[PDB]
Amino acid sequence: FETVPVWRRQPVRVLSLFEDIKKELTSLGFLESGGQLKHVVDVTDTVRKDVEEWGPFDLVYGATPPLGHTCDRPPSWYLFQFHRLLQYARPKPGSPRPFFWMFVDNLVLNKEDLDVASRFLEMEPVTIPDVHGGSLQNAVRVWSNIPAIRSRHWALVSEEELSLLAQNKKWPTKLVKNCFLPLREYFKYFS
Amino acid sequence: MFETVPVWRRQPVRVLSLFEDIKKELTSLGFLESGGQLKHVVDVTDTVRKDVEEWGPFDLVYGATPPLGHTCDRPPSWYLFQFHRLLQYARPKPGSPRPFFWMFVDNLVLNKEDLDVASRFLEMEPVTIPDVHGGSLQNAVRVWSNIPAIRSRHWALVSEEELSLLAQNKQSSKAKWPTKLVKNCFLPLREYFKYFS
Amino acid sequence: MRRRPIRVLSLFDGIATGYLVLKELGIKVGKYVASEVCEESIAVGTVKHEGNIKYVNDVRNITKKNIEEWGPFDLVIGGSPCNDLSNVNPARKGLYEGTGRLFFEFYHLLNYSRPKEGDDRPFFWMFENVVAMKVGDKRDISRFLECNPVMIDAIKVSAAHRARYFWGNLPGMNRPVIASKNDKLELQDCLEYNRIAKLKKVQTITTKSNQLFPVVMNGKEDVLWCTELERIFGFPVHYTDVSNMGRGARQKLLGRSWSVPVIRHLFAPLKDYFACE
Amino acid sequence: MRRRPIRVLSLFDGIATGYLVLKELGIKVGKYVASEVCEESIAVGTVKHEGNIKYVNDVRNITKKNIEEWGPFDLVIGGSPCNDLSNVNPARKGLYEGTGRLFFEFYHLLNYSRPKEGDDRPFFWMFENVVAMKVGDKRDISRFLECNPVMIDAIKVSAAHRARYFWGNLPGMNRPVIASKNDKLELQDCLEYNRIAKLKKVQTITTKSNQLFPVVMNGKEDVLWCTELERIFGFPVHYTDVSNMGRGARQKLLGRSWSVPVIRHLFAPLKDYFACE
Ligand SMILES: Nc1ncnc2c1ncn2[C@@H]1O[C@H](CSCC[C@H](N)C(=O)O)[C@@H](O)[C@H]1O
Ligand SMILES: Nc1ncnc2c1ncn2[C@@H]1O[C@H](CSCC[C@H](N)C(=O)O)[C@@H](O)[C@H]1O
Repeated sequence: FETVPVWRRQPVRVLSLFEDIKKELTSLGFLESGGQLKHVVDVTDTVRKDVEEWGPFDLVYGATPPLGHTCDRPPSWYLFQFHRLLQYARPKPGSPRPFFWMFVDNLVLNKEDLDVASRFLEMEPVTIPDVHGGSLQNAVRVWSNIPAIRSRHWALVSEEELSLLAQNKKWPTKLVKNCFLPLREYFKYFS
Repeated sequence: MFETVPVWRRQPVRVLSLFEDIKKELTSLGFLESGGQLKHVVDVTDTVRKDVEEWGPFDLVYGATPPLGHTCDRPPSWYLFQFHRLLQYARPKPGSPRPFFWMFVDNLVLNKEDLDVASRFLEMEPVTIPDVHGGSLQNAVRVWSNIPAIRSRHWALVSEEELSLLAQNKQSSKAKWPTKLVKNCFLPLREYFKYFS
Repeated sequence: MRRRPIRVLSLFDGIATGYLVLKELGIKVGKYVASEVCEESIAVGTVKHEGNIKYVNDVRNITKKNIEEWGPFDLVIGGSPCNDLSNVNPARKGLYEGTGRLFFEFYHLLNYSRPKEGDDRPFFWMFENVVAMKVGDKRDISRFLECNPVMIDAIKVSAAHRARYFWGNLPGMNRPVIASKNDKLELQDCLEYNRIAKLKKVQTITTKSNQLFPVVMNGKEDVLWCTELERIFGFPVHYTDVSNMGRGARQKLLGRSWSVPVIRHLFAPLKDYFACE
Repeated sequence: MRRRPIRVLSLFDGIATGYLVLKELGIKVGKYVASEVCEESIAVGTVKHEGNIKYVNDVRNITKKNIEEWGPFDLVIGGSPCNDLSNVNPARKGLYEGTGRLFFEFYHLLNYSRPKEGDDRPFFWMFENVVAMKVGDKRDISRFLECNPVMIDAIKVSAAHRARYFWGNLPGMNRPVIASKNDKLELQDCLEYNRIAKLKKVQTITTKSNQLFPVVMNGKEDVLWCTELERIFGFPVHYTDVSNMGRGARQKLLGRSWSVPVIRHLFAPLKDYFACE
């Protein structure tokens, strides 16, 4: 998707699954105050027509509950449902257009759940840590095709240090908000 | 059964005695005379049907296992099986019926399982002939034979336990064949053959 | 507009029930790629069909590149494991963990194998599982496959109960099942010599062994024999007399298989789409 | 005379090889009386031949009256147990104790069934046992049967060693054995798909489990499957797939079997005396 000139950039149309990143996207100038966001939490009864009738989406965001919140679901439910609804929203091959998707895990997915998430999203996850004082306080794993997200990786963080964090323990939206910034070359900035 | 044979043409017995020899006994009741009308052989492993015809014809086939105590070369059933084989070699062919008798004796040498084999191959169950003195059991033999009065001589009073223990102590002692017990069994035959006085 | 040999992708293939039915229908099989990991189940399909099946091991090591190189595929069939979806199991783990989540591998590879846009070549597919699943999982599967199943009980053409849901787009999937008379519809038809059936339909068979003594031979109870089980499921006799397998292994394989007269019904309309004899 | 169906007395019948050969030759069987006590061996004979065999139990409970009314018999066959006659069994008990003494039951019942000397009807018999017996046992058996055996090895008509002595009076017992085009003389001809034989004749097969691993499949070595064992012995495939029998039970029955191609060589000249089709 080669970039868009500043004149013809339109407001982004986003589908936030499970968790709501409306407020985070406002503070980056992706949405204007007052609605281009559809946020659903229980997608159990969502069919392709519902995703189609809700206006064409440019960004499909999904994330599992925070690490502390004792979960409604099995962790794989948020991955499988995201994958299904993501297919419903992506443009038909006849009309290519800017389309992005992001799935984020806050160390809720089990070790076995990780391999199937990477096979269904066809990408190895990105480790976005929260480290202060030389010790790792929090982290998230995200899968997405947003242009600049893989170099955000921290190879210093390892799986043991991640699961050790998971056993010791709100959604740290602060770790994922900066990853949307490569998208302002495609959609309108609201000042 | 066979028929009365009158005294005028009663002829000498022709006896085939296997394993054990009963000439000294049979001669003492007037079935033989000092001179051989009795063929004696103990190793029948290589004797075949024509050998029995060459030595024959025979009027009585006798066989008996080694005496109690005397540990045999052969397995006890060997004397039963071989006795059955050669007995068939000597039988009159059914077209020419004539007085023909046979007898097999066990001196408590065959074990329990060999007894059913013996009783099956000889088509009768054995006769217990004991040797009791002072009211106690000193020895005994088991008899299979077609000789007419052979059954009646059975001692129903002797048990199988009384017999099996008898075999225990006398082989533990480790005694030659007590031919007095079977000697009277041949007497119903002098009405078929010659008597030598 | 010319008939060519059919190209099949069979996930969770088991004892090659899919390949057996297609050949029995006289359909030419060009390619039969089977994903299966149970060693004795693969020995059956190897010997009984003499190396015509391309086995490719675990369904979770099949890539998008795997589908496009092995393909194109005209028919994608599958029956993902049932022990973690069925009311039989107190330790049932549901559709989302255990072996129940293996369904999503079928859904994943089905979208991979489905033809591109603009291409409208014939593309058929079918997914089977048990009826005895919580209503939440049955509808979740219908949500991913984007269609509702038809229920076909083998009792109508087999000598046993076997109610199973069938998702797919096969022609005439909803048409009524009517059994041939070569089908053995009551248990007495499948027994060996001098064995009497207590029932005319035996209760659904699973991987493990009243109605577990459904035969009386010489006036006494007895279990079913392997050959008798094979006829209940519609397989050829001794179809599973493979590689020293005993009663336990053979009942494990046939206990989780498809009843082939049901598959023969479902697959039969495909003869008018591919090269045949 | 006019040729009539054959009436057989089979002692130590096993898996009814005798009945199989006579029916395979096209000979009519009026009566087939089998003495056999292993219920698994009886199971295969009962259903593979659909109740045409009249099974009797212990050979030692057959009385002279039994022979008179069950008969008359035209053919008396038998292969008595061998574990107490074989040389490389260290605990062998000889011809006179253990199972070896069961031979005399054959010799006993043979003369019972033998016709009278006034009767001159055709009457054939055959006794089989192992070549690996002490010369004293082989001698005594010939003394009781009043004849010497012929040695026929299954290696000439099958894919395995099996030297066995054959006493009897069957027509042409001494004529030379020649294999048929339908006989499978090499081990590779008896294997399933994708299986390579290292040997071309395997060593004498017994009841017990690199001659234990004589086939290689996909580079790895493997044992033989019972379907392959049944071919080696010349039996129909799946002849022992009866009564949920597994690897061990099927090998036990076949391990003590007759090599049926050798038996059909012996039984073939019998067509001339009995009715065929
Ligand atoms: N991870 C996996 N990858 C491929 N196959 C698997 C698998 N896990 C289980 N299986 C196989 O999937 C099968 C499901 S039972 C379905 C059997 C088949 N429909 C038939 O008719 O025979 C089982 O045989 C099992 O061995
Ligand atoms: N006491 C007895 N009465 C009858 N059969 C017996 C027996 N003891 C053993 N047997 C049987 O005799 C057989 C000897 S092996 C002979 C097998 C047979 N000839 C075949 O071709 O298959 C064994 O199968 C054993 O089961």
